[PDB]
Amino acid sequence: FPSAVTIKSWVDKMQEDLVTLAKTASGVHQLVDIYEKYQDLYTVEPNNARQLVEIAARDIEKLLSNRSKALVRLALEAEKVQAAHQWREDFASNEVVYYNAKDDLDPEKNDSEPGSQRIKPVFIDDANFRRQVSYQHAAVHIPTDIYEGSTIVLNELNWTSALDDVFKKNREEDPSLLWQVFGSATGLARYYPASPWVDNSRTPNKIDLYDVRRRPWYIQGAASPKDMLILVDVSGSVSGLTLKLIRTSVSEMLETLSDDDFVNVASFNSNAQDVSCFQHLVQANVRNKKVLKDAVNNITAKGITDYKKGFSFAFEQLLNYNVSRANCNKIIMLFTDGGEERAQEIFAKYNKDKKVRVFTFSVGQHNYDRGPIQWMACENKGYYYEIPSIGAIRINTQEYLDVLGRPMVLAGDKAKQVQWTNVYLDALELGLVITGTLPVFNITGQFENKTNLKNQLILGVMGVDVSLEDIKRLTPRFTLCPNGYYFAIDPNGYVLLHPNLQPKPIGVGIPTINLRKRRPNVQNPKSQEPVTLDFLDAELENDIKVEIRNKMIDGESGEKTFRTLVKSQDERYIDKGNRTYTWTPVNGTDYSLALVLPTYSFYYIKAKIEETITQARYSETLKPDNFEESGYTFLAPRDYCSDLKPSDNNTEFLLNFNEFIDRKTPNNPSCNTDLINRVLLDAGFTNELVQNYWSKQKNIKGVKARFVVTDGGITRVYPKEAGENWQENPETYEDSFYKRSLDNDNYVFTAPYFNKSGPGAYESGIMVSKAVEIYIQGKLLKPAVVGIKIDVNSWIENFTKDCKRNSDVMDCVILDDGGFLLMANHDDYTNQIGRFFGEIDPSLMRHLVNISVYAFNKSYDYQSVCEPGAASKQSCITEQTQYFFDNDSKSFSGVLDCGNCSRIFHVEKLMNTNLIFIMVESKGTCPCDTRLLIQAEQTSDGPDPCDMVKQPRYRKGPDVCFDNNVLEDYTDC
Amino acid sequence: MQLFGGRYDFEDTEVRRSNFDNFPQALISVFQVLTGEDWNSVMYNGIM
Repeated sequence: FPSAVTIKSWVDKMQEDLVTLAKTASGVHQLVDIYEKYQDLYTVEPNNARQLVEIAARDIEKLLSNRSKALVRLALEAEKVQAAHQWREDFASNEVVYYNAKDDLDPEKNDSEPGSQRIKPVFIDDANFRRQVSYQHAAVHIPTDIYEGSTIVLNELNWTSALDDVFKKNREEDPSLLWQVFGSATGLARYYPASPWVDNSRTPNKIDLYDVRRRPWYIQGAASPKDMLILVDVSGSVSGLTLKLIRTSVSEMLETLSDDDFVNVASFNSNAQDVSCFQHLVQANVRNKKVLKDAVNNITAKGITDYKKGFSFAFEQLLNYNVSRANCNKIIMLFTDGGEERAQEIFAKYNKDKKVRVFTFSVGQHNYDRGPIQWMACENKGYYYEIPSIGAIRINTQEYLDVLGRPMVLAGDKAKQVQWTNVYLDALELGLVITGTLPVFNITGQFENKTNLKNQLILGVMGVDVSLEDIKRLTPRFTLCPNGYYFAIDPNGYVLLHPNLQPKPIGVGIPTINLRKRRPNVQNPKSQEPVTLDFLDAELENDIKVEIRNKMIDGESGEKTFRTLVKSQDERYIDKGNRTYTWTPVNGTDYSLALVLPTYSFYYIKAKIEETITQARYSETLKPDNFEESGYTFLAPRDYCSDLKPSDNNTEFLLNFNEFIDRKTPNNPSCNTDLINRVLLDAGFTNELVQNYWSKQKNIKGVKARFVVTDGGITRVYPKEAGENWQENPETYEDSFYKRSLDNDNYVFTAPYFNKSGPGAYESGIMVSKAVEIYIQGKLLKPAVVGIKIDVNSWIENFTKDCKRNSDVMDCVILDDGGFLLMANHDDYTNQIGRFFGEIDPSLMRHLVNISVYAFNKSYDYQSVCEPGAASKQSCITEQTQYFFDNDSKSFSGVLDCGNCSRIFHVEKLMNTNLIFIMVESKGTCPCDTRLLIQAEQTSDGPDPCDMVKQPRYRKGPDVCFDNNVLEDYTDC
Repeated sequence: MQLFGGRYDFEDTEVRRSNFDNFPQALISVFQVLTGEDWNSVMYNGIM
């Protein structure tokens, strides 16, 4: 076995070959030179990380204030118009003309139902709604199992006909409004602009199970947060059908709880106890609700009924105040069938002052006594509901809100405040939207003040949607680096804006579906959960990021510069970079906006090519017929100008960009001149690099291709024949290698993929990148990244010439920081290249992790798609893993033992690159095996939820909430 | 009423009116079994 000095010499030779090749044949220093030789075509403007956050916060506050003024008008008009309704009862001659959505739109239907008349719309196509839209009237959606022509809905269709004027006026004022919707307390929804519903009743093969009274925005605008305590009766009498109904009823009741409500499901049968591993009130988010649902479905009925112990348990759990609670609406929902004890003494001793409402549900069909349950409901400011079938479950477990809104309507104009909801997916297929809600009160004699009979309930809830694209256009991110961004969080932890929040719904637990018990065409329903991705689950958690989080939740300004390890775009690597967070509150609403700007990103290049000659000349260097002179050229599909639309068929986009710069000169008084000037400038620079330097040496020893990516969007590969082997995204802000090589200060080797269907191994070659670093006025700048694609075979040759090929005494392999194979010495390893080293040689990799040359950081990706097990895809959590160098040492030697044998190894890290070379005794000599140590997404289930409520994260609930009014009635049950 | 009283704790939703829950219903079910009408449906419920 060689000594340390000869191994170090081998490594020095290899590194002096690799660095010299990837430095000369790429053009780092040449581009650095030409980026300063001109130094007049552009200027260096600072990035004041404080002012950007304040400007973006003011613009977001202005947008939300506009969307609030668009709401108060609708509220005023709705109250005024319904105040003067006449309550007709015969619509045979005074028909209601309206456009019922989700109906067959053939021009031959002629429905003519008994009482009303449909409208046929024109339905032009539009943008800002990737669908067909008619701005002339307002559509209407009525739940499928509600008659469209009953008297209770024919009036809500007649008096809401005066909203369309305010809809039209709101949109005429701010032309950029999305859906405006009025969802009334009778299911009837009325939105504008009209659009055919995404799901007709039976025109597709699926049905439409939608109901406005269960949406997040409605439930949040119709009542203040609550502390619910579901209380199941699991005694022997509830066995059979009524228990099957109680399970579904609890599971549909939990579905009406936002993230600001707290819930716990106790049970009682001669002995009261909790039903899961929670023991107190939890926060009723996605995972907690999921655990409670999965724990309810396991209960069985046996024993004697005792209401006193159950109600003692409930009132005790509602008197904790050690845990974090919403602490607004203490209520309890008793799910039973009927007994003989009304338990007057417990109510007398626990809530003698009527502080905790008691809603009582009598489920199933039976011949028991529903007297005491009705009495409990009537006495404790509650209500009594009867659920005799699966049909009556949706409309009964959602009506208790009409009782929690009494102390809100009895408050007046102090209860009308806009209230934005969580991030969810629009029902009309518009992506991720937030909705602002504002209730609407019933006033039918506010003058005479004598009604107060139906005037204890609200009419409905108004709403206007704000898409998360309108917000991402107020935080423009095309003057930062690929590593700086904006992000804004709730006063609940959850994120509202992040480069890591995606349109898929967040998952909970491993998915499991049973095909053997699924009819073919029955339309098993879907979900209505919001996309609630916490802040500390979209990044890697430090002990400093928790400080920043809990510090900007409660509306504080400030900044902090620290040293955190960031994760790469492709979740395979992990960097170690400096960052400077700089947060602030959005003064109007309750959001906090921050901005992650790395060092080296406090200055940017502003293009100043005012001469039209240079602009034109540079613009002549992007036509597809000129590639043979300047190499294959791409272009980031940004919003350069409101005419040309991003295509993703990048050659077509380049054609359209060329043909648009052709017609109108770059003066562009109605167009984004900054991005276009920057793109022309960097195109000129890259073309000067290709012409002056790359074009001298047409081919080199092993360089399969040399690429240049830059900000602005231009990315050029020299050999056009090689351009067809460039799988990377054309936008230079999602190129993983770009960001990585920006963070590091040395040539970054990017391992290829393994066994992915696409030619990368011997058709593209190993990848190498390095960031251009210039100094204009003593200030750092990283405006471009240049690279190389080394060919694998010539590298094998250069590598071998006692590491002889296909040897049987030792193996000599090369990895990068991340543990991926790049150059082997057996021709059985180096045919599977780019594969995880610990997946072929497990024991040695495990020892390398053990002696602390590598280090990992497991995480969770709460938005993934997996294939379910039996116990096309489903939402799932996938545990990830990423390895990286931690120690700064250069050489690690030693010996690993695994029984009856021992192997020797020596590893050495190359200088100014992220490669490691390890030489070890072959596996053919030592029979060894521990386990495949795989680095890949694993469909996971954790973390354990009921070992996390014991120590929850910080949270600032809503300080304003309405309950316990004195002039209430509660004479109903 | 002793044997099948309250033992129709079936988890499904089919209605079984001829059960033995209380005394009048037991009398009705016994009369129905006596007159020999549909008595083979009151036996399968008692079996399952």
